[PDB]
Amino acid sequence: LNTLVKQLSSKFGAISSVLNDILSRLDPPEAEVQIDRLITGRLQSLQTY
Amino acid sequence: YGVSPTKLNDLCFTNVYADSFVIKGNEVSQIAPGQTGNIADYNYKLPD
Amino acid sequence: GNKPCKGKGPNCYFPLQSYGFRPTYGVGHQPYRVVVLSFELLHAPATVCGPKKSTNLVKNKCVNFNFNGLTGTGVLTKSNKKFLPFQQFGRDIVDTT
Amino acid sequence: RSPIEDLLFNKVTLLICAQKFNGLTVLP
Repeated sequence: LNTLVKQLSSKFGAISSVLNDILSRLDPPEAEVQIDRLITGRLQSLQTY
Repeated sequence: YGVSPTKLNDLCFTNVYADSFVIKGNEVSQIAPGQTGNIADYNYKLPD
Repeated sequence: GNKPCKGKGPNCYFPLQSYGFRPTYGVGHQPYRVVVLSFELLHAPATVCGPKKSTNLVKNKCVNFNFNGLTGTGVLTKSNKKFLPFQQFGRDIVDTT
Repeated sequence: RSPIEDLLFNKVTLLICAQKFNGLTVLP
């Protein structure tokens, strides 16, 4: 459980690990590109768990 | 580069610096991250 | 060059070099005035903010909060944590505010 | 509980549980 919670704070190749910071800095066409890396990383961590 | 231009008046920043100089028009395309040239590598280079 | 040219002359050159700046001079080589401005954006509380109101502090309620650009959603209470006078914001294990 | 069951209960040591607030729950 600690590994699963701690894995939530990594970037996976994005500008930041905080999602609200990504939405409040970029326009939506680049925001979706930044979000997709986080989505793939968090899906991978959930499936391994 | 890192921020959208429209979403600039609603953020709070830590360290803001401003750099003023005068260049020529062929070297306006030079001022960018990851660039070379005698005004980039020998005068003023932006990090990537 | 390999020769030690002490004093301006052959193969030894002044570093500075000023170009000609004329109003009718060629297009593309024309003078241009440039200001480049650089930031440092982080999720921590910051120093220079934008112009917004300061509302009021509401406790023991589910609200959206924004302290110095540090945004979030939750319930704000009063805690007996001994912050040192430089220490701004706390953070527990596995990096949550 | 028996005394032996109390040693078994006390010997096994079961802020960390305040950080499951990212969508995870523990069922009884």
